[PDB]
Amino acid sequence: VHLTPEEKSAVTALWGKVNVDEVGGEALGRLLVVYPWTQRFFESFGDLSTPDAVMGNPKVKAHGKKVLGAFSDGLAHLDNLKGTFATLSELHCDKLHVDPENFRLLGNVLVCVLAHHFGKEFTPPVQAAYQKVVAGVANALAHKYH
Amino acid sequence: VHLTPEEKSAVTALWGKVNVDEVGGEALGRLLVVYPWTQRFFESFGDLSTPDAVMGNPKVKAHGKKVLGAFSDGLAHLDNLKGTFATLSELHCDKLHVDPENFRLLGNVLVCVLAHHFGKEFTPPVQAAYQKVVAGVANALAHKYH
Amino acid sequence: VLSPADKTNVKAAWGKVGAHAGEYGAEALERMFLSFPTTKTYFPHFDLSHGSAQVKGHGKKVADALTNAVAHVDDMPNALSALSDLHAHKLRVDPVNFKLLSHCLLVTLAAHLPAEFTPAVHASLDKFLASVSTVLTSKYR
Amino acid sequence: VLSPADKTNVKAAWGKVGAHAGEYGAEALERMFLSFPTTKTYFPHFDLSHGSAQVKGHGKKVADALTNAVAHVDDMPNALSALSDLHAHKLRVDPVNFKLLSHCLLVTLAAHLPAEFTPAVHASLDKFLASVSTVLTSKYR
Ligand code: HEM
Ligand code: HEM
Ligand code: HEM
Ligand code: HEM
Ligand SMILES: O=P(O)(O)O[C@H]1[C@H](OP(=O)(O)O)[C@@H](OP(=O)(O)O)[C@H](OP(=O)(O)O)[C@@H](OP(=O)(O)O)[C@H]1OP(=O)(O)O
Repeated sequence: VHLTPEEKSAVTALWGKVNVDEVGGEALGRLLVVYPWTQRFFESFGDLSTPDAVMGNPKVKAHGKKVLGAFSDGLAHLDNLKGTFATLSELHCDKLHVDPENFRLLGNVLVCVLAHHFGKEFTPPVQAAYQKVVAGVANALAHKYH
Repeated sequence: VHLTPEEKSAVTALWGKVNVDEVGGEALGRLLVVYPWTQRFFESFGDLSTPDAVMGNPKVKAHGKKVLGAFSDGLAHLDNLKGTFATLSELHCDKLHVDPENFRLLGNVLVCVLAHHFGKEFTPPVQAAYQKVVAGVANALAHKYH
Repeated sequence: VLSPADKTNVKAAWGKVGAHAGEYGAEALERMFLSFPTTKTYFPHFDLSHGSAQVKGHGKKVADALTNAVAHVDDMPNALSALSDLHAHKLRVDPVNFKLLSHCLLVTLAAHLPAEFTPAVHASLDKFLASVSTVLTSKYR
Repeated sequence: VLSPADKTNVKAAWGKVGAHAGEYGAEALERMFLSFPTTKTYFPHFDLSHGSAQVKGHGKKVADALTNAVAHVDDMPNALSALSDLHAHKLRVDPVNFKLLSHCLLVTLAAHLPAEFTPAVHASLDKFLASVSTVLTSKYR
């Protein structure tokens, strides 16, 4: 991605301050809460009936950190999200049947979680760079769909 | 635009049969009739008050022909949409201020127009190839926006 | 909102569709699967091969539902509430997908009703499908 | 479809914005222009520069229409007809842009009302901006 270096530097720096555990559970929980139809893939997590039920859910929370974990590595390969997510791309496609529109929804949730977290520091320009990242990630993850 | 070769012959084969002049006036007039907010760019074209005012409007027809002619030339450079359309990209951005979403609408209208014209001949796989082409052209046109 | 003309346009084009509705439904779905392959993630359980009976069977179902919305053009929220419930709560199809099928249905009709598929009818039809899609996703959250 | 909780949720959130609403409006615009540069095609006559007086001016107007929608949660259509008219017949902003500006306002709120920007509140505001978007684009065709 057409991340500019001041852009790439901007991403990297905030990212470094991220508690993946927490940001990953928060991101996945908020997705399930704001866009309830995304719950369709997580029936097995249990109870998602309420925002508290969702936010509290340990596996939502454990799947949130694993998803952010994977995201976090892609940030090492910004250069190449595509080859960095190819296998995850096929997986999401061939085994999980996840519509890639979900990746977009998670991306935007993530940006809201980061602003929430970093307030002040998650400036328009830093948001612009992350927007480009989350869009890049969604595209690399959707790339192997067929 | 990464099209199978099988996808570009298909594209190329059909295209071979289009009357650009006429299809260009039809796709542009339909755009303005079906998505009337797109009339915002053509105040100077006169009367777009009704479907016949739009469709038979000689400036709509004349513009339709230049738009499709430009599209028509992109079809010869599938390999390099983005270079092919860069100066048009910048013009639409810097001078005309066209939101690139308009390029996507026109691409869909265009697909409906080819279907209307070719009927049965516009098969599902021929449509899938044109879907990639018009998406490729909208992306090339949106490429230099900033 | 659907104007009187829109409604006239839609009853007219849908009238002509007539007996073919199912076959157009099944073709609209194939078009969709082919042009927007991500829509296939919702039909992992279907035979999505050309001429798949699951597809032919599903196309009629979709075509019947649209015929029913046309039949109740003045009460679609209610005519389709069961299908809104279905899609909201069980299927959970992301909303963007409705636009993709709408578009492939418009293409299908264009491909089959050249004399009817005029600019004004095309305008009415798109507004109709957008209305049906809005109805189907109205209970999502 | 704004539930009772939603409305209470937005009234709350909106309630804490209070005199910073014009500020958050201008910030939300700024974020949109930087994150989604295509949105700038609607403001060629604006000085889109950082802390531009037009951008601040506009931020306020938009912030004031949201406040009004919040006050009239119950009767948006009405509360905002002038504004749907305006956007439908004069501005003619493409409807995809409403999603971008709504996102930028959610991001603006979260960044500033972290306590209050709860998963539930967040869900409520998203639905809220979505229906405002809907109202504003209802008369387009
Ligand atoms: C946005 C970036 C995403 C990344 C980097 C990502 C990454 C991952 C990873 C690393 C796994 C574990 C794969 C495995 O080891 O089996 C996984 C599994 C999974 N993901 Fe994604 N994912 C993303 C988004 C999403 C979204 C938005 C959804 C649906 C709302 C989703 C649905 C799933 C499901 C249902 C599984 C299987 C969970 C299980 O095994 O129970 N993913 N994902
Ligand atoms: C396939 C996509 C398109 C292509 C290849 C295309 C191509 C062209 C060309 C060749 C010109 C003339 C350039 C010049 O004057 O120097 C032009 C002008 C223009 N285009 Fe596009 N265009 C496309 C889509 C659109 C759409 C969808 C809209 C808005 C709905 C639009 C709005 C305009 C306007 C407003 C003008 C200037 C007309 C005038 O006052 O002379 N274009 N375009
Ligand atoms: C306005 C457009 C649509 C109409 C009228 C429609 C109508 C229907 C109908 C009548 C059914 C069968 C429910 C039953 O068993 O009675 C159904 C099921 C279903 N629909 Fe929709 N639908 C639409 C849009 C979509 C879209 C865009 C998608 C995904 C891309 C989708 C995915 C599904 C799936 C996966 C099922 C169940 C199929 C099965 O397991 O048999 N629908 N729909
Ligand atoms: C959240 C939804 C929105 C609200 C509440 C809103 C509200 C408003 C308000 C209050 C005005 C000033 C009207 C007056 O002069 O009295 C306005 C004008 C305007 N809006 Fe919207 N708007 C929204 C979405 C958008 C979007 C998404 C865009 C485009 C990216 C847009 C573009 C414009 C433009 C170009 C003007 C005219 C500005 C000028 O020339 O001064 N609006 N809107
Ligand atoms: O970032 P952009 O300049 O907008 O273009 C990138 C990509 O380039 P990279 O692989 O170098 O990031 C490709 O553009 P071209 O090389 O064809 O110009 C193309 O990706 P595909 O090869 O997968 O098509 C796609 O642009 P578009 O969709 O406009 O064709 C887009 O990739 P992303 O959207 O995944 O960033």
